[PDB]
Amino acid sequence: DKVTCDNLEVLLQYETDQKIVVLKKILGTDLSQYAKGVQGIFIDNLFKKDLKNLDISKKLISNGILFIWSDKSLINEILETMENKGFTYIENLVVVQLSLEQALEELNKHMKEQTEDAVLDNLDFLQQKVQVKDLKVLNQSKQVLIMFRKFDLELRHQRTPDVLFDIVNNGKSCLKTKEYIYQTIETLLPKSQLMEIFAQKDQPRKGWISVCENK
Amino acid sequence: VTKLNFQALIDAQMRHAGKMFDVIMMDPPWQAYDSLSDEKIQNMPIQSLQQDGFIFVWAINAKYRVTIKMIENWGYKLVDEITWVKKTVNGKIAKGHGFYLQHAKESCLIGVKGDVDNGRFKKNIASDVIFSERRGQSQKPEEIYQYINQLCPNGNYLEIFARRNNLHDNWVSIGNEL
Repeated sequence: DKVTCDNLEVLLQYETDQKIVVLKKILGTDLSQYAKGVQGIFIDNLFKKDLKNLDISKKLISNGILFIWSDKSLINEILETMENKGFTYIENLVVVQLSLEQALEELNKHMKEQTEDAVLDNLDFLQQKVQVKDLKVLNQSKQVLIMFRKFDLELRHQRTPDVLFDIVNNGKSCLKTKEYIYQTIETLLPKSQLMEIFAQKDQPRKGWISVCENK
Repeated sequence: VTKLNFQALIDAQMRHAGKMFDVIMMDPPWQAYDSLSDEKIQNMPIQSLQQDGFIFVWAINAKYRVTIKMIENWGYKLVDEITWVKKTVNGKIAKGHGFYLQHAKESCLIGVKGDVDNGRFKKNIASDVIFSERRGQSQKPEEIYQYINQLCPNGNYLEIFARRNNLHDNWVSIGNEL
């Protein structure tokens, strides 16, 4: 018996993309040279690219926080991978995934957000456990953003809560991380130097360093 | 519960059922709140208590990695996580006592050991996420045991560290202040 509020911030209320655009073949390369120190980092790990063979200890200042991504399965092995790399786990945010197909399902409708407008009427018919249908003895319907700390623009600590609700990719060939997570980063950290590794051409962010290989 | 003997539990259970516990849930007191040193909870023969079953262990965000070590230490392999998001009278509101984040959620790990292929352990009809609002302090939502029931419909269950807040059918609990 809750709706709408959950979906507001998650979707439909930074557009432009552009403080470096590092390009490379990361398997060949090393990251030490590139500008630092950075007091925060963000790896889009939905792809599950091996990160163990990543050098992040040098770049980060003694004090830093790390944001990592696993869409479903690899909850525990990220933790060792970071521990090996020097970071202690601090918090979790769960992107809870509501299927679009389930939302537009009733009363009968097709397109798209159309469903977003209708949360007013929609809210009445179904409960958050009912639109949680999703595409391991569970159908995991989440992605988890993982947070670590490396040492001993709104500051406040209780600024963004762990959970968010989104409606799943309309197009299967989508590999993006919601722009809202950046706000969580930028609100949580007022420090100027932040970093995103494995960035797209689309995802470069102002006052961020994006390091990406081709394709 | 260093003082407690699980030997009394094993002798009665095996003779009585001939089967070790199918499922085990715990809310360990973390060092007040039961004043327990991390090791002591970490060193009880939970391996002894159940032979072919899952386990459920609620881990605080602060103490999340630790328990992963813990269940994995007991001969389990991590499989699934159930996350409960607190629903206030309306909406998703939750406590703000999170240093970097407000923690509006709790996570319950699932660990698997033994052969679970056989007929009783039915599969793939479960909620990874529970929406129920925080109950009278301090308690877990009712959907869990209803969820566990689907998993092991007619089996022995064991809860550990249970104040007899929710004494349940077919559930056996050993607790301090019960």
